[PDB]
Amino acid sequence: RFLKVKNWETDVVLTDTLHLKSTLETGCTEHICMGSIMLPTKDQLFPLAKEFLDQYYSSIKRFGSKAHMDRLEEVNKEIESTSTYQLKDTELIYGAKHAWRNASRCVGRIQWSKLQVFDARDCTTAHGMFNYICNHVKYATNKGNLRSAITIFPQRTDGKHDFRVWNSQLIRYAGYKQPDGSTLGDPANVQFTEICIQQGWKAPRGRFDVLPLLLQANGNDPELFQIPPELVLEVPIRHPKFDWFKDLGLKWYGLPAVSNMLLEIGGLEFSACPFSGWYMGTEIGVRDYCDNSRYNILEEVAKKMDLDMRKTSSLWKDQALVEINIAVLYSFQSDKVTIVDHHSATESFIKHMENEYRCRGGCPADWVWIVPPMSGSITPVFHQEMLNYRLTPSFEYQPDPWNTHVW
Amino acid sequence: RFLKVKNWETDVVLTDTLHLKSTLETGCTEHICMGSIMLPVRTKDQLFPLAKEFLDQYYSSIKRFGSKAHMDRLEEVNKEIESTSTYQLKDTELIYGAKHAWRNASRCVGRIQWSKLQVFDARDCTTAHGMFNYICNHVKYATNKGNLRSAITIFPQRTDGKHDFRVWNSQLIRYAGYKQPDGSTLGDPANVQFTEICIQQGWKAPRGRFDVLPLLLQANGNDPELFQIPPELVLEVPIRHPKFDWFKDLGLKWYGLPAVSNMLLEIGGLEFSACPFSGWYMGTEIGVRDYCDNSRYNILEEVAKKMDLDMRKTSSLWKDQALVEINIAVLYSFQSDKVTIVDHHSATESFIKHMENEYRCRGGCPADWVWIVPPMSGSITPVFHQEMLNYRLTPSFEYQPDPWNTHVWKG
Ligand code: HEM
Ligand code: HEM
Ligand SMILES: Clc1cccc(CCCNCCc2ccnc(-n3ccnc3)n2)c1
Ligand SMILES: Clc1cccc(CCCNCCc2ccnc(-n3ccnc3)n2)c1
Ligand SMILES: C[C@H](O)[C@H](O)[C@H]1CNc2nc(N)[nH]c(=O)c2N1
Ligand SMILES: C[C@H](O)[C@H](O)[C@H]1CNc2nc(N)[nH]c(=O)c2N1
Ligand SMILES: [Zn+2]
Repeated sequence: RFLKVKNWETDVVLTDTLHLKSTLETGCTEHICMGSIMLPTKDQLFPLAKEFLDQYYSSIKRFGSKAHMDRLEEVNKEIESTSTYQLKDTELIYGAKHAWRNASRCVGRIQWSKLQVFDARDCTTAHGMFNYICNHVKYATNKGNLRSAITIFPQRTDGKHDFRVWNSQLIRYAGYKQPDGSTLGDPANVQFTEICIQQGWKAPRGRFDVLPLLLQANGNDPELFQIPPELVLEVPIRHPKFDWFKDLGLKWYGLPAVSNMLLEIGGLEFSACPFSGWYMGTEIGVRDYCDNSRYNILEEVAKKMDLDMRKTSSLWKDQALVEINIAVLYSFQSDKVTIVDHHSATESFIKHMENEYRCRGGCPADWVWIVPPMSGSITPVFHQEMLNYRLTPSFEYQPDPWNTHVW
Repeated sequence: RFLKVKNWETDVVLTDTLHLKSTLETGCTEHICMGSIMLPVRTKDQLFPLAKEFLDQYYSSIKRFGSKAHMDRLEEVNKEIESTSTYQLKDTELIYGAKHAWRNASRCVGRIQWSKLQVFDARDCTTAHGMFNYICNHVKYATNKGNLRSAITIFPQRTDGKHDFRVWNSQLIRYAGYKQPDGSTLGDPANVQFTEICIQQGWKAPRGRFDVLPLLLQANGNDPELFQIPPELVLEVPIRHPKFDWFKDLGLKWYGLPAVSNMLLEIGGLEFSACPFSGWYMGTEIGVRDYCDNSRYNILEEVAKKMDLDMRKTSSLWKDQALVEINIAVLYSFQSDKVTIVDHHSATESFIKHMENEYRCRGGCPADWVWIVPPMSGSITPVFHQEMLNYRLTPSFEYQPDPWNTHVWKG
């Protein structure tokens, strides 16, 4: 019940007590582990609020104080009256920072307390949502010197008036299925690229077409909006060794911004809460570029490197993979856009783990996601045992809006 | 209940029913997942149900469930248990048992091969010298001049736990490790403690970088004894790189036979604490873990130096770059010398097919994603994209404490 996690490269043992505050369920049982599975009322509300406010007030060293008790009563009064309640700006910022802190799949959490929270709860329309998003995009990009940020639209009321950003990321490339049977652009977005067109988008059918924003306010039908190109910073991908690499016509966007997730704070649900940080190199080079169901460019690059692709045992796929990722990091660094390599990031995460064990008694972490999709065992986190569990406040997944939207 | 796993690269969805037959525990709960934790004497009371459950499986597999042969055997085992407090497995049951424990090894990527396992019955063994003889025959059969064959040798089961057979080596063939006075390590750092024991037990160490450890064998609860595996039985491969001619000059070699000797085989409640088994290597075992782990030979630096890599910033990915070449050299060398080896693409791809087959014919395939995914180039192998369920079936291979911590020394 007081658990220990061992790093097998350094012999460091940390003790975990934080897990004994976990409330939500993992998907696992004593008989079966689901660690690699991607997704395993008024009375409901107040204990949730209470748990949150207790944490908040303990974090500011006024646990059980006047203000604490006062606030507890105040919220309690509001819930009974209004069937919900509103967070104070202080609570909102704290909630959001702690949702990031608790996100067991994010490797970048050492930065957690340096989050810029944009309070967009006064927003009422999609145009409004568009304005708030552009401001977020411009602020976070910061001419290439990325700053972490989140923008928080109004909380769910009766699930009929939900704010949603339909895009999965604020900035993604389009996906077109060809008569050819092949697929142009990003295949992860083929369906989303479709719905953009069904609602009205004038697709230019290219390889790297920046998708439009598709914003839903107050439960209404969603609306399309083109992000000003001058706000979308992009990096052309070249290789500091292969002059031919540029001829591949590869580029990527600099701002990684998750927009499809649900932020839960003290029982309240924020269904539109786009957040952004900066890329770990492998996210683009390994996953976006090399996944079979994505841009899948390994064959092209290997062909261009003139490798023996006759045999898996030549490790040509591995060879190309490295070069590509060298290029990605190179291109971002040369255009002065923030990016972190998988070595630096994981190293920082181990440090963050030590801090969290020390100042908080633990750090929930999902090894399957923290370990980079290349060179796993030459990063420190490979040899680091982790305990995975769900704390609140949290970022949760939520259904794609098209499957739910009452048109 | 039915459970679904999804491959996100192919959208193939599989349904697991097999997990219902799982009794042992995972270490996880509804509130915590211990999926990355490496490591989260038995009365007649608990033994016969275990025996029944095993024999029931056995008889089902041979399509004789409920037969007279089946019922008579259950009867025989029950009577033998209460009379003698234990029981003996038939040769057929032992073979079936050993294969199925490999089959259920959720951390093993090579299980497509599970049904082709040479089982050597060493239950008539009584002494360490007898253990050495058996182990030699294993090494020679499995090696087969480089055309490797999977094999397991099974020494007598545990009785009261005071008479255990144990192989003290973690692997039948491994290299010595020596801590120097200056704090550096010569040879394999993972074998420092074990090398020290051997030296203490009387081993005369050449003190080199690749000294094949002697065998330290414990029979019937007695103190362990040292034996040197005949060198001519130890197949080794010099590591060279197909383009880099300076690579040979690193002075690297490895052995061809990968053989786990410190695990415990459970079959029908019986405990076989000495059960060394061998397969063949997936390249990354040597190339990535053996050579490049910081706590192992750790050759990434010297290799990268000689590659003239920009080692000044980690964002040059010099480490990743060296890692690949080293793994290229390992596979190259083994194939050149015609010793069996498999690359991680080939091996993971076969495992996906094996897994799909197991769901269709068996209703499941327990699998530990944290272990199954190779330690380099994870997402360009198909297992990375494969959802897996992990649970514990018997028969099984289990960890057991190192015998130097538990042994009661005679003297
Ligand atoms: C600032 C530098 C950051 C870095 C280097 C970073 C890194 C990562 C990486 C590599 C992933 C894996 C994504 C994938 O493979 O799909 C991830 C996921 C995640 N990150 Fe971050 N992140 C950063 C900032 C943030 C911020 C600002 C937030 C929220 C405030 C956040 C919350 C999350 C969450 C909730 C996930 C899980 C996403 C999912 O489950 O699909 N991260 N992060
Ligand atoms: C024939 C080719 C085989 C291949 C390519 C293979 C592959 C692997 C690999 C890569 C591992 C991970 C080892 C590590 O990273 O520490 C492993 C683990 C394991 N294998 Fe195999 N294996 C083979 C044969 C066998 C055989 C014959 C058996 C048993 C009869 C077996 C049983 C196991 C077990 C029990 C583990 C877990 C080891 C542990 O937890 O330390 N494998 N296998
Ligand atoms: Cl459950 C499940 C099943 C299929 C696909 C999936 C997508 C996971 C994508 N995760 C978001 C990736 C992403 C993209 C841009 N930026 C970030 N990002 C930014 C800061 N932190 C993370 N993260 C989930
Ligand atoms: Cl639980 C835990 C914690 C720290 C170290 C540890 C040792 C893992 C060793 N795994 C076996 C490695 C190995 C070596 C040679 N051969 C094989 N092998 C042969 C057939 N299948 C696997 N496997 C366990
Ligand atoms: C099946 C498996 O759970 C799936 O492929 C996971 C593996 N680990 C991951 N890790 C990260 N960081 N991102 C991912 O999308 C995934 N996908
Ligand atoms: C802490 C972590 O679980 C540990 O380092 C695991 C990770 N995955 C592994 N996978 C394999 N094949 N072998 C290992 O030793 C490990 N080590
Ligand atoms: Zn689990």
